[PDB]
Amino acid sequence: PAPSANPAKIFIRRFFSAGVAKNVVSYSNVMAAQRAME
Amino acid sequence: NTPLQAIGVPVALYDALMARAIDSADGTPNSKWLVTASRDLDDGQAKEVKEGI
Repeated sequence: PAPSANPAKIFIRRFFSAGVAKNVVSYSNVMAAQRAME
Repeated sequence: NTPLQAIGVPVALYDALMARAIDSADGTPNSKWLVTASRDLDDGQAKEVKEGI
């Protein structure tokens, strides 16, 4: 149980960085989702 | 969150076209037979042509 060791560590080494609180969706996507409601 | 949010344009299109419709209904002559005379026709007998037609 709880191996904790997943192969998803490829991205935190460089492609991402720890402790930054990145947003989950691009601002362009939010505005696209907004205008798609009218 | 209302359908009225996404219907502003076509209703504006609708009323604009109906405005065109009601406008051109009254304003376009409903007459036919645009008859025109020649340039020597003696008004006094040209009117006889009109009453004849």
